[PDB]
Order: sequence, then C-alpha cells, then structure tokens
Amino acid sequence: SRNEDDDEKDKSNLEFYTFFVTSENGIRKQDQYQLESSIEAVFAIDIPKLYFIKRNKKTNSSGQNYKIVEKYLNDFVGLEKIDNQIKEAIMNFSFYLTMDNLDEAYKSVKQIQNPSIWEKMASMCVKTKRIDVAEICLGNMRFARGSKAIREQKKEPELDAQLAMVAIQLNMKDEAVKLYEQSKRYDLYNKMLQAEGNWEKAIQISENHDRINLKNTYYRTAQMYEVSNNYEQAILYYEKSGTHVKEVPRMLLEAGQTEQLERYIIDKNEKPLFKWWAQYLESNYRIELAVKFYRQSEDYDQMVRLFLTKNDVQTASSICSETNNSAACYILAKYLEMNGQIPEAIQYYWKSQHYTQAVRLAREKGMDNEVMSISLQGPNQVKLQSAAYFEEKGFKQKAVELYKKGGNLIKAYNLAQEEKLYDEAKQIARQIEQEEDQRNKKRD
Amino acid sequence: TSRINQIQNVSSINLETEPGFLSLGLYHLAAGINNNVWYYLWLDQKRNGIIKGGEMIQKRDYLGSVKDIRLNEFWAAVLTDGKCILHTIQPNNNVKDQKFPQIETDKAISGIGLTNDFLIMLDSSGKIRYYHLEDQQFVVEYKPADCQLVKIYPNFSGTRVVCFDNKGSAYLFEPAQEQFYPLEHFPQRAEKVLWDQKDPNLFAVLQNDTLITFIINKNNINGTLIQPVKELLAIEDIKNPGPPVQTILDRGVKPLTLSNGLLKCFTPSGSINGQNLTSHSYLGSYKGRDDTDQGHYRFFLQNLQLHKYNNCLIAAQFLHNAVLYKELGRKALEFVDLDVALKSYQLAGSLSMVMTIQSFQHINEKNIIYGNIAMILGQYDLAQELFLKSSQPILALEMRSDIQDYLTALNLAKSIAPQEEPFICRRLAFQIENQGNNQEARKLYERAVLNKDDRPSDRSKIDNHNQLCFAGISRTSIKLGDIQRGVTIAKELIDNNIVIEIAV
Amino acid sequence: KVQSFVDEPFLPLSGHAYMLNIFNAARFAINKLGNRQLYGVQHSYLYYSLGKVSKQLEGYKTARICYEKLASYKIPTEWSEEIELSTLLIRSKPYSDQESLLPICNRCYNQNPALTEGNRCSSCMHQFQNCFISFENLPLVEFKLDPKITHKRFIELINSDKSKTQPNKKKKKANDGWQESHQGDQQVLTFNNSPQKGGNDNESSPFLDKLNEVFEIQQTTQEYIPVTLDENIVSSLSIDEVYWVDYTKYCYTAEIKYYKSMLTDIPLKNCQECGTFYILDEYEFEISKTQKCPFCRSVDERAGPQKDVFDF
Ligand SMILES: [Zn+2]
Ligand SMILES: [Zn+2]
Repeated sequence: SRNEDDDEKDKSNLEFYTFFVTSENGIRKQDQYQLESSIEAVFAIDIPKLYFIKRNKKTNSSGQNYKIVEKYLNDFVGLEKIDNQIKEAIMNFSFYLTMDNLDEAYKSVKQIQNPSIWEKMASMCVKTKRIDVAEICLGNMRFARGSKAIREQKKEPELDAQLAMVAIQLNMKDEAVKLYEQSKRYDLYNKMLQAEGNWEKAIQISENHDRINLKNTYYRTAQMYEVSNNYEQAILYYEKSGTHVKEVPRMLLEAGQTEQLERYIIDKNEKPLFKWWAQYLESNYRIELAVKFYRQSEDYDQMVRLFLTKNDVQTASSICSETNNSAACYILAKYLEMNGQIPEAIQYYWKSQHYTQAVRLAREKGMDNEVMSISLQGPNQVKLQSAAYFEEKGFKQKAVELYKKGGNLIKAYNLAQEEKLYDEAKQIARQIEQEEDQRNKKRD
Repeated sequence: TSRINQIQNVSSINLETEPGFLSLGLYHLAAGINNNVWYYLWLDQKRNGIIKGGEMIQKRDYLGSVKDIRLNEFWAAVLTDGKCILHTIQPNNNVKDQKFPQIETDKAISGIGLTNDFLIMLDSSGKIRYYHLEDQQFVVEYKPADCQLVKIYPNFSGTRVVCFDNKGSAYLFEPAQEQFYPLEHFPQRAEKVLWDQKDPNLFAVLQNDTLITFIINKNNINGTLIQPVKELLAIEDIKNPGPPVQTILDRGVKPLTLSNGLLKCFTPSGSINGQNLTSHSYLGSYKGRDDTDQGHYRFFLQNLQLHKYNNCLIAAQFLHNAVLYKELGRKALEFVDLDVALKSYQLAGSLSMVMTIQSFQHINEKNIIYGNIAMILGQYDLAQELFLKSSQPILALEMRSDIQDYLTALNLAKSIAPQEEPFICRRLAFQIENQGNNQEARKLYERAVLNKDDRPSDRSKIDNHNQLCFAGISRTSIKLGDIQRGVTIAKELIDNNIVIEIAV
Repeated sequence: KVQSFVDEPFLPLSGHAYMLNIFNAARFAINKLGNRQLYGVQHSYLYYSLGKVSKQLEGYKTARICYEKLASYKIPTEWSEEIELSTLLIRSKPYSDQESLLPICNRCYNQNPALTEGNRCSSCMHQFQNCFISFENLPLVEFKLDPKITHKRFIELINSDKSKTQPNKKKKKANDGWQESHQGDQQVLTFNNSPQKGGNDNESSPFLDKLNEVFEIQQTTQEYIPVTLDENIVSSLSIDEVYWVDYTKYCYTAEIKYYKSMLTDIPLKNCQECGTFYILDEYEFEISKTQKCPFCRSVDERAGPQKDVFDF
C-alpha cells in the first residue's frame, strides 16, 4: 500500500560509486551512495570528506543560492575523534579486502589497533559479507556480550541469520531487516520486532507470514500489557491467547482485585473457574460458599471430603447415593476402612471399579459369593488371583469353575486330569480345542 | 486503631488498684504493680464479636517486684529482679507450674523477647537462648556473641534480631545462618527499635530526639546491604555516602509503632498522629497528575532510594531523557530487577541489552546469574570468581577465553577441565601469528596436533582442528622458508579456500 | 504435576493420598534430574513443594536437606521468612525420619534414602521403576536373556514349562522352591540411623541363589553387570509375572528388556505403545475417567479402531 510515491521528494536520480583501480585486479566496486534530491551536483572528492552542491530554496530572493555540503564516507560515519593517521590504515585494509588479501591487511592493522577502529572494522566486514575477519574483530572489541551472542547464534544453518545478528549487535536495524528478508527468514525477524517494541507490527507479520508463533506473540503482548498495569487489555489478550483459565486468576490475586475476579468468573461461567474460586473460599474459611461453588462445579469428591472433615457422613451418603460418582464412593470406602464399616466399604469399592482392593480385603475377611461375583466382571488378573485364592481354600471345585470362566483354560485342562472327572473334563477339552482352533485361525 | 484518620470505640475495663506497668495482648490485658499482677480477657478465646467487661481471672502475687511483663496470646512472661517466670492465662484448673527458665547461675535475664511461638532469653554473661513453648527445649544457643550483650530487640516473628552492645555498638543476628553482621553509622544513645509490619526489610531506630530508618537488602549482588538511606537533591551528579535522613520529633512524645510507613505518634491530651517518616512523606505527597519537573525528579530520587522500582519506571517513562533511562536500567540490573531493567533499556532504545536480559531470565540458578550480571555490567574478574564458586566453571573458562588474556585462561583450563586444551591452544596460535613470533607458532601447532591426534573419538571436530592446524603450520613454514613441508601438507589438505589463501 | 500442585494454593487440611502422591512425584523428579539444569525447570518449586509436603508428612531428613538446598537457592521474598521459620521449627523435631516411607530396593532387600543421586540405591547399581500415575515404587527387577535363545520360541517354551509345572508330581523346581521357603524361614531386621538392612532370604529358589551370587560378584568387582540367565532358570519361571518391554513397532530389531515382579499379588499393566508401567487400580480408574492413555496419548484398547481416514 503506497510505498513508492511519497518518498521521491527527497530522492534524486544521481548515485555515487567508489572504486579502487590497480593493474593487478583491474577495477573493483567499493561502496555505493544514494544522493538526496537536495544534492544538486558533485563538487569534488577527498579522502575524509565528500562535498556537494545544495540548492537554497528557502531564500526569498529571485536567485536561489547554492551552498557546499560536507559528508563523511560510509566507513567514516561516526568517527569524529582525531583523524590523522587512521585514514592510511583504513584505506590499506579496504584495498587488501577488495582482493581478499587477508594477511597483508591483518599486518597493516597490526601496528595501531583501537576499539573504535575495531568496531568500524566489524561494520565494514558485515558490509562486505565476511565472517572470519568479523569474528576476529569481535574478539578484539573485548565485547563479551557480542561474543556470547555469536556463541548462542552460531548454531544456525543460515549464515545470513548470523550476519543479521551481528548487525543487531552493531546497531543498524535496517541492514538486519534487509538480510532477514533476503534469507527468507521471518521467525528471527518476528522476535526482533517483538523485542524492539512495535507489537502490532509483529502480530501482523506473524499472522501473514508464520501464523505458528501467533499464540506466543499474543502471550508476549498480554505480558507487556500486564507490565503496563492495563488489566483489561491483559485479560483481553489472555482470552485471545491460548490459555486464560489460569493467567487471569493469578494476575487478579497479584493485583488483589477480588471484585473484578468475581465479575470475570460470573461472566465466564466456567467449571474450572468455579473450582478455583471454591478452593480459594475454602482456603479463606468460607465453607458454605465453597460448597456452593463446588456444587456448581460438580466435584462430588470435594463435597465428600468436606463432609468427612466435619464427620457429616449422612449427607455424604445421600450425595453418593444420588450422584453415584466413582471417586466419591472410593473415598467414602477409604473413610469406612477407618470407620469400621467393612461391608459398605467393600460394596463401594466394588461399585467404584476398584477390584483388587475389595477382593483382597474380602479374601482376608472370608467372603465367598461377593468375591466371585466381582471377579466374573473383573479383568484376567483379578480372576487369576481370586481363583488361586479359591485353590488355597477348602473347596477347589469352584476354583476349577472360575478357571473355566477365567482367562487360563490350560489350567482348567490340567485340573481336569488332576481331579480325574469326565463330564466337566470333556467340556474343558471341547473348550481347549475351541481355543486351539481360534488361535490357529488368526494367521498361518 | 485498625482504620486510618479515625479511632474506633474504646472499651472500658474496671480496676481498683493503680498499676505502674501495662501490657497488651491479642486478647488479654495485663496490669502490673509492685508484686501484684492482674489479667483480663475478652469473651472466651475464639472470635470476640461482642466484647464483655473486665473479668478478674487470677490475681497474682510475687515475692519480688515486677520489673517487666509480656503477653503474646497464650503464655505470659513475668520478670523479677533476678528471675523470669511463665504463666498460662486462660486456665487456672491446672496445678502444674511452668518450667522455670535459666540455669544454675540463676541470674537476672538481661533481655526477654516473646514471639508467636518462641521465647528468646539473653543473660548478662552474653549468651542468647531460643526456647520452644510447647516443646520446652533449647533449639538455638550462641554463647560468644561478640564481647558482651546489653540490649536486644527481635522481629515480631523472630526471623531477625538486633543486639545493642557496649561502647554503643550494634549487630544483626540471624538464627538460620548463625553468623553475626556488624553495623555502621548508629547513634550510641538510641533507646528502642521499631520494626515495620508492612515489610520486614525496613525498620526504624529512635534516638532521644531523631528518627533513623534502615533497610536490609539481600538481593544486592555479592553483598548483604545495610545502610542509612540518604537524602539528595543532585541530578544524578553524585552517588557517595552522606548525612542520613533524620525525622524531627516533638519534645516529650513517644511513637508507639511504625507500620505501612505510618508511625503511631502519641501526643498529650490523648492525641494520635499518623504523620510520616521524611522519606515516604514526599512519596505520599506526590500525586503524578500534572505536578512539575523538579518535584517529579525528587519523586524519582526518593523512589530510587527506597527501591520502589515501579514508581522509578513510571517516573522514567514520563521524561524521555536517555541518560536517566540508562542510569535506571543499570541500577535495576545491579539490583537483579530483570523486568524493570528490561523495560527501561527497551525504552532507552537498545536491543543488545534486551537480548541478554531475556537470555538471563531463562536461568534460575544463583551464582550463574550473579556472575552473568557482573560480567555484563562491570568488572570481569569478580564474575570469573563467582563462576568458579558455582558448579559450572566451564562458563568461566569460556569467559576467560573470550577476553583472550591467555595468561589465566590456560592455567584455569589446566586446573579444572584439561580436556579442552587443544582448541584454546589453537587460539593462542592465531595470537602467536599475530605478534610476528613465527617460530613459536610451529611448536604450538605441533603440540595441538599431537594433543588432538591422541584422542580418536568424535573425528569431525578432530578433523576440523587438524585441517586448521595444518593450514597454520603450512603458512608459518612458508613464512619461515620451510617450503617443501608446507607445500606438501598443502597438497594433502583438501579444503579448497584455505589452500587458495595459503597460495595467496 | 508438581507445578499443577504448587500453582494451586494449598489446603491446610488436605487428603493424605494427594500429599503422598505429590511428595513422591517431587522426590522422583529431584532424584532423576539432580543438577542438569535443563530448559524448562527452575529447581525451586520442586524443593519448596518437597519441603512443605515433608513438613506436613514428617520426613525430617528430607525436609532439612531440601531446606538447606533452598537456602543455597534464591526465592521471591514472599517465602523466605516462612522457609526460615519452618527450618528453625523443624530443628527441634527428632531425626531418623519416620520409616515406612523409604523405597525398598529389590535384589538388595535394604532401605535407602529418598534422595540418592540419579535414582539408584547405594547397595547396588540398579534403576528404579515407578507407576507414572502415582509415582510409587514398583517391585520389579531387570534380567537379560541369552543370545542363543530367541524370544519367539522363548514365549512358547516358558508357556509349556509353566503348564507342565503343576500336575506332574515327579520332579519340578517351582514347587520345591515354594516348599523350601515354607519350611525354612530366615527374617532378620537391623536398625540404623539412615539405613535399614533386611535379611530376608527365606525363599530358597534357583533364581534368588543366582541373584545373590551375582550380587556378591558385583560387590567384589565394584561395578554393574546385568544378570544373564540360562535355560534352567527360564524354565523355572512362569507367564503372568514377566513384563517384557518391546520396541518392535518402531524398530523391528533394536533391543528388548525383560523384567520380573517379586510380588505376584500386585498386578502391573504395561502399555506397549509407549512402553510404560501402571498399577491396574489407577490405570483402570484413569481409563474409565478418560479413554486416552496419559503419557502415550493414544486410544484405549477396549474402544474400537478410532484410527480411521477422517482422523488420519
Ligand atoms: Zn539395590
Ligand atoms: Zn501408552
């Protein structure tokens, strides 16, 4: 949308190019400069400065004047601090870098060295897309933070990403953005845009390019809003974020706006919110409201727990008879274990589909019909344990029957030879030949 | 006195004798005259609700005088000139007296302190003892306790204690660490110390005419900071010790307690003044709607003094000056306030700051963060020492190699982790081809080659190091006239760009 | 799990089973991780939760150790005073833990401290096992099979050996071991400060004899070598107790691990899709509550083939 028209006012049609010319390498391009529309003509060329002619439209006279404008070269922008002997070293290093003569340039820079000179070194190395000299220079800054960034960023297949990271380290964001666009990399650029501050632009870039880290961007924007104390914006971007069931209560209790949390939970009308609020009410000794919100959240274990805290077993029994929850029956039987209510405890354990505990308790206490009834509907392991217990008991015929109805039929066959019966033995033989055929019909 | 700017209804308790000592508890009231002690109760424990009149539960008589009386909620401590005793207020049916404290010395307890569950007794010999109420045991004992003890003042829960000693000295004691802390810049005639219920860090000391405020800091880097907060009007010009802030108190008035930055000043005709310390007074005076700039800078200065970093951040965002942003970010970073420092640095306009800040917020380890903050902010040797004190000295070795000092880095690498000797040696090779010492490069590269050829595992890194060291020996032999070996080893090596550079 | 516990404000009077489960989870995580400081964990929530749960459940030694560790740690100022107060309060409590809670190491029959480096005991070098739902120690031991023996016919041979080792009263080793255990019984208990040595060797079986001989060999060598079993012990075994873990669905031939349960009364269920152990009680309750395997994140076996084209 309209990114090519309004920028032509200050842009001219003249571009400056710098070249080093020698017999060995012929002609090589060194740097490019874009001249503004205010620049009228090129005056001359000098090593430290470039001079141009600039129109004076603001003059009220008929004849517009022209002034000289002095500018620094790309490799000399920023260095305002005594430029007497450095120009030779900079020119020599650039000239040797045109032919990539590494050692000659290194030995030319050897004799002086300076941290500002080293950062200009690194900047022009980033400009010329060289990595080894760049990392050597970053070693020569004594800039530990940039080295740590190098170390954490070197684990990347794309070298353009490393170049953009070094550009961030040397403070020019436009070059890093251009490099990221060149490498078709957006996630690192999205992270940089999120960091620098323009959150909405990062959201737009993520949604039109990545759309994967959109939830992360929403969460980060919500966190930023929370830092800015904008509670409404924070909760809003929480519901637009992936998770909002737990972040909103945490921020509300951190701020202490209990009434705002109450309005929010009433508006949402969600079971986890009811559970959280009831838990908090129980924490601050509001038993009745906690019970009401538990009822609104349908957590029967909590009502059984609370009624067991006050030894109000009658209402817990009524609730477990009405709702018939499994875990409520389990915890009620757990309480009855201490309360000396073994029959009802066993019945509730059987109801709650907790087979082995009930069957083992009844085996110790000596109940016969209930355990076999439980094992008939139970898994194979419970069947085996209960019927082995019946082998240990005085009657073994019922153990034979429960093996026959159990998952081990070869055991029933072997018991058939052990007790040397005929009718039940022939029925077991029919069953075992049926199972042999069933196994043989699977795959052969 | 629960509410502010108004006093709730008073409740009357009847008496016939006039006591010279008064003590207040959560539920009871103790009135003590010479060898006579009176106890009063409201309702019967539980929750008060309606309050009844004074009830005479038990009149207590003593052979000696009642020097001091203390009463927290459930037990009571009575002092006599030579002996301390305990009592239970609610029950009188029990016929078993409390276990009498003190030892065969049976000397007068110089300092007594009651907390919610603990009793501290300090004797004239200079020994402090901690006693559990329900267990009746000496959990903590500290006999030496510097030279000699004079006065004691504990926290409301017993976490901290401050001891005033001879020649007007002061010390801080923590039972958990069992180590003393000397104190500095303390008046020699201060009579009492008042803790703050809002924050345990802040407390106040009452001189005969002046009030001083002190704060305990444990989040400070490599230091537990205690210092009198200063007053300053300079525009970040000077950060050096100066006169402490003093609050002017009226003549013949005693502040009862300090809480939430409010002191319960008591003045004649039964008047209670909340007032304020002259450090939070301007904090409460500032409103922040329009105000001015000098006032806003003073508000920022006092917030920085009191470490109220949220107010510091808002004061910063009001004024877009970059130097104030940098100073606030540096201070927040030094006080391990990562979020505030990140926000301030981002408002300043730096990305290299926030990258490392976000990287640091990942790690929750203690010494690692302390060393990382030190090495980002200021000196590097202290960060190396902190990293050595940590459980990851490899980070310290990497940091030392990062500075490329190579005088301490090699020694440290040999000391802790000598299995990384090759790589760092290679770096020295570069340095030894930087200084022009061509001959030393040969032996350094040869030693590195032998060291990496000794270990055959993980052939990828070994091969990369071998190629780089072969390039090094080739170039240094060409530079030294050893043409044959250099050109040969250039022939066997396969990496094309390196061979091209050597040929160049 | 421990974070879902800690972010929820704790109940002053909570269920004992919930507290025990939280303590077990925290202890297991601390033992397994230790010092790797991996991405995601903060090492402070675990210690704080372990300290609180131990204070609510005695555990004086573990409470003291974790409180010292947290003192070496840095925490928000909301918890420092509570931590120091709890430490000074627990200073008066008796030492030597409370027993009946330390895990029991199999093939050692000794009691070990809750926090023992990378989830191994001091007596031998053996990796522990836990039910992921409850984080409770399981009575399981590891054993290997001979390379000559192939697993496919190993199954049928052990099935035949279990089947023959019941009616035929001529000669069988299993009933001989059972009768020897019933006849002779040695049970000795010795008390120490941290450890407890349980001399329980009543069950005289060839497996246990080979196990104790191998344990003495490893003690002599001061190293760990997994036990290798021959055909006789393999024939002496049964079918229900073996809980071999297979990775065949991912790789046709990579490895296979074999485990034996000392206690046959307790039932164990092994999910082969994720290869994880569970107690039948908790696993059945979770399956009834939800038809998805928790760690496996797969469909339940009882349900039908939910994997259709639409889901694909
Ligand atoms: Zn062991
Ligand atoms: Zn699974």
